[PDB]
Amino acid sequence: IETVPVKLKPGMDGPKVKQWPLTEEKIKALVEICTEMEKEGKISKIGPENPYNTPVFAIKSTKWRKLVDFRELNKRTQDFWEVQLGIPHPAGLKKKKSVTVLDVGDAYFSVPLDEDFRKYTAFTIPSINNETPGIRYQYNVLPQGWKGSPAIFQSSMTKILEPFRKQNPDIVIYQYMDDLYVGSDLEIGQHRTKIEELRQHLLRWGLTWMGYELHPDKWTVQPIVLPEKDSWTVNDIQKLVGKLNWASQIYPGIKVRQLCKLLRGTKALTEVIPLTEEAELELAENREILKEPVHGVYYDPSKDLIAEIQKQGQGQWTYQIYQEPFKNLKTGKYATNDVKQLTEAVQKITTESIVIWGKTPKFKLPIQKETWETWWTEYWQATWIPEWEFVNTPPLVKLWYQ
Amino acid sequence: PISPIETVPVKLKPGMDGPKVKQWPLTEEKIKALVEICTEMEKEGKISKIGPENPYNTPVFAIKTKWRKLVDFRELNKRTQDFWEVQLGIPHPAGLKKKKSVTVLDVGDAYFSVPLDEDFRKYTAFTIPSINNETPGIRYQYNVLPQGWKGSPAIFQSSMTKILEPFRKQNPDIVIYQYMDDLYVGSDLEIGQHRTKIEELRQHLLRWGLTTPDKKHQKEPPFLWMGYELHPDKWTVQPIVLPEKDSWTVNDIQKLVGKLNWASQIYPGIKVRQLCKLLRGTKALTEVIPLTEEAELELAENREILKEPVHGVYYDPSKDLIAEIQKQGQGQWTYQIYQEPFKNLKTGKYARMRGAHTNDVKQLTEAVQKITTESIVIWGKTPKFKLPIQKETWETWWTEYWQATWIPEWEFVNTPPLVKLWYQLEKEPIVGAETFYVDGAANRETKLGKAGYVTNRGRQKVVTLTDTTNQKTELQAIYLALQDSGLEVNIVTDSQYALGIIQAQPDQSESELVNQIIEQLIKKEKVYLAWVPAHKGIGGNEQVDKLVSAG
Ligand SMILES: N#Cc1cc(Cl)cc(Oc2c(Br)ccc(Cc3n[nH]c4nnccc34)c2F)c1
Repeated sequence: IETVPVKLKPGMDGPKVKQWPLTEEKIKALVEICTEMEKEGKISKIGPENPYNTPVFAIKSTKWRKLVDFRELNKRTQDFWEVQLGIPHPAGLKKKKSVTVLDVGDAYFSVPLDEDFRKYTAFTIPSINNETPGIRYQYNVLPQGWKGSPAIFQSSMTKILEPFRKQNPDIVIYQYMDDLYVGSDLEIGQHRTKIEELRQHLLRWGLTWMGYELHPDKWTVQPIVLPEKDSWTVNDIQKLVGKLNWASQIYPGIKVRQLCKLLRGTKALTEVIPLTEEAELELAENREILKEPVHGVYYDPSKDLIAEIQKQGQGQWTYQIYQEPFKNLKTGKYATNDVKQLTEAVQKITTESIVIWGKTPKFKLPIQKETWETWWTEYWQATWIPEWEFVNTPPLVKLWYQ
Repeated sequence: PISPIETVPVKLKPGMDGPKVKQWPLTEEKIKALVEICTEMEKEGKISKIGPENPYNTPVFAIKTKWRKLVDFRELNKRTQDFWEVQLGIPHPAGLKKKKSVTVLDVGDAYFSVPLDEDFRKYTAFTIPSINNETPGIRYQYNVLPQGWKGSPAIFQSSMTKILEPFRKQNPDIVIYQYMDDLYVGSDLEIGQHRTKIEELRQHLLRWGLTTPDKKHQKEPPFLWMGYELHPDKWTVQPIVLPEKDSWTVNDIQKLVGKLNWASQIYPGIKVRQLCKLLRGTKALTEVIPLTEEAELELAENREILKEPVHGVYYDPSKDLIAEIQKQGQGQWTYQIYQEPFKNLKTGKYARMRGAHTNDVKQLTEAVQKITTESIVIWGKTPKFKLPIQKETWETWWTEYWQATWIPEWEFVNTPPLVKLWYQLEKEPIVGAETFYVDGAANRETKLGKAGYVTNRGRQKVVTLTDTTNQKTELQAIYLALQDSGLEVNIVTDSQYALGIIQAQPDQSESELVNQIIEQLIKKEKVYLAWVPAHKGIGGNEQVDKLVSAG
C-alpha cells in the first residue's frame, strides 16, 4: 500500500478557511480525539510554514466525533475525485424498496496520503480566550470528509464488496463520501439480514430525520395543492389565481382565464362568488397536471443542484430541488426548535439528493447566517456538509407550497 | 543567545527567485554606523559575512544618539511564502481567571534569539556599500529571524510553543498566555512556590536560548496592557479623558467615538449614535462640525457615565454567565455580563441595522446572537439571557415569522422599555371593511409617477409624484389607502416588495415613506393585506392600473 499522487488544478491554491469559535467541551473533545490520532500516526503536528486551514467541529449519541469541513478542499480538488477518479452513480438505487446507510470512514485511516498533498489537509484546534495559539495538525492518511478519499479507496472497496455483490446480484451498493448506500427489494427482515451479512464482510477488513432504512421507491412529489371549498370568496379565488399563475411557470398546460373572469371589477374580498362550469373544469384539469411530474425538466449532470426551504409553521417545512429556478426536479416536506428542525430537513434533503443524483444540493437557508453558524453542529449528525447560503424567503413562495 | 531549537523550513513562492535590489550609495556616517552595528551582530552569530557568489540583495539604511539599522524587506516579503495566521484573536481581561499570583515575562531580543532555515538565509543578503561605492561592499546574511521580515512573527510564535510544550505537560495547572514577545504566567501557589516555579520556567527558557527579566526587573501589578489595567481582583480600561473643545473637527469626533467605544467594554450605557451621525460623510479631517443638540445631549450623558471609575471582575468557570440586555432608545441596545448579580465581567453595546426596515424583536435577537458569539470566544460557553420581552410576545413572533429564529435559554425581566410588536396584520379579510385596490406606476425616463386606489365602495383617487421609482409608488399607493381609510381596511396590492416589508411588522425604517406607513398601521384597528398577480386582468387591480398608467 503506497500512495496515489494527488493534484490540484495548475492555478488553484489550497484552502485558507477560518476556524469558527468552539465551546470548551468540544475543544476538549477534539484534543482527546486528536491526541489519540497522533499516537496512531494518522495526523501530525505542523509548523507555521503550512499556510492552509480547514475548519473542524465536534458532533455526536454520547460519543464525540471529529468532523472536518473539507468543502473548500473538495471544490479545489474536483478534477481529481470527479473527472480523474470519479465513482459512477447508479440509477437503480432510488428504485429500491429499502436503502440502508452504513458508515465506512474508518476504512480510510489505514491508507496513507500522498506526502505532497498532506499540507492541504491542515486544521486548527482553537483555544479559549486565545490563551495558547492552539493546536495545528495535518493528515498522514486518507481523511474522512474529503471526496478524494473514496476516490482513492474505490479499488480496495471493490475487492471488499466483490463476493457479496457476486452472491447478491440484485442488491445495489453505492459509495458516497464516507458512507455505503445499500439498496434491495427484499422483504425488510431479509434486507436487514443482508445488511448484517455485509457488515461481517466489511469487519474482516476492519470496519463498522432518517429512520432505520430509507424507502426511496415510496418517495413522492409534494403536489402544489388547490383547495376544495364549500364556498369561494373573492380573496379565495385571488389566492387560487396566484398559486396557479405561479404554477403556470413550472407546468406546461396550466390555465387561469376562466377563474379570472369571476373577479369582475372592484369587489369586497369577503364576497362569496359562484363557481362556474368552465372555471370548475380548468380547476379540475389543473389538479391532474399537478399530480404528475414536470414535463420538460431533466437532471443535467454538468449543473449544480440547488435546494430551497420554506418554514411553514407548526414544525412543518417544505422544499424544492431544481437546477434552473422553479424548474423542480423534486419537491417535498419535512415534519423542537427552528434551527434543530431546519438542520434535520437539510440532512434529509441532502440524503435524498445523494440517493437520486449522487450529489448534494447548495441550500438556500431561511435563517440568519450567524445563528445557523453558531448552532448547526449542535444537532448535525451527518459526516458530510453541503454548501449553503443564507436567504430571505419571499413571503409568497411559502404560500404556494402550502 | 540563539535557540538550539530546530528551524522551520521556509520557501519562496512557487514561481519566484530571491530579491536582487540594488544598494543605493550611502553617507559616510551611515556606512560607519552600519559597519559598527554589523560587526557586533556578526560576533553574536546574528549575521555572517558571505561570498561573492550570492546574487541576492536587499537595501540597508541607518537612522538615528544611537544608530539603528533598517533593512527594507519589502521585496523579499513579496517573494516569501504565506504563513499561517499568528492568532484568531486577542485575550480579553473578562476571560481571565483570578490567580493568587501572576508574573509577566518579556523575552529579550525575541527575533534574534531564533535561527533562520539555513536553506533560506541566502535570500536575506544585504550590502554595506563602500564610500562612493568605489569598491566592493561588505556582504552579510542573517542567521536569525530578521526584524521586518514576513515570517518572523509566525516562526517565533511556533518556536516558543514547541519550547513551552514540555513545561506545560509537567505543570498542567500553571497558566501561560503567549502574546507577541510576552509570556503571562499565573498560578494559585503561595508566593514562594510560584517564585520558584517561575525560576524553573525561566531556566527551562534559558536552556532554549530565550532570556527573560529577573525578579528584580519583573513588572508589578497593576499591569497596563493593551489599553487595559489588570489589578489583583478587578480590571478596567486605562483612563479615558473626553476633551473639552469649543470647535470639534472631524478628526476630534472620530477620536471621541473610538474612546467611547473602548470605554463601552466596562462602562454601561455608553452611546455613540448621534456622534456617528455627525460623521456622514463628505468632510475634511480638520473641518469643524457643529454639534447638534442631540450629539450635545449624548455627549453629556457619556460624561456622567464616565465621571466615576468603573471596574470589571474576572471569570469564575464554576458559575454560569448571565447576560442582560436593555433597549436604550432607537436602534441602540446595551448589555452587561456577570456571574453574580451586578458584578460585571464586562459590558457592551449593539446598535446596528441589518436591512432598511426592522423591528425591536428582530434587533433583540441579533443582539443575543452577537453576545452569544462573543461569549463562546471569551469563555467557551453561552450565557443565560435576561431579556426585556415577554415570552408570549416572542412566541407570537417566532411562530408566525418566515425565518428560522432561535434564542437559547432566557428569562423575561421587567426592565422598561419592554420589547413589543406595535401592530399585527389580520389573518383573514375583514367583513364590513372597505377593500382598497392600490397601484403605482412610474415612467422610467421622466421619473414621474402616479399612486392611486379604486375601492369596492366606489371611491377612486390618484396622486402625482416626481423623481420616484416603481417601488416608491407602490408604497405611496398603500400610504394613500391607509390615509383615506377607516379604522378597518383591506388592501390589495400587486407589489411583493411592499407586502414583504409590511408583513415583517417593521417599527423602524431608513425610508420616510415606510415610517409614514408605520404610523398609520399603528393607529388602525384592523388591516388585512393581500397580493395579486399584476396585468392578469383581476377585478379592481385592472382598474387602478388604468388611472395609474395614464401619463
Ligand atoms: N500585562 C499583562 C498581562 C496580560 C494578560 Cl492577558 C494576562 C496576564 O496575566 C494574568 C494571568 Br496569566 C491570569 C490571570 C490574570 C488576572 C489576575 N489574577 N490575579 C492577578 N494578580 N495581579 C494581576 C492580575 C491578576 C492575569 F493578569 C498579564
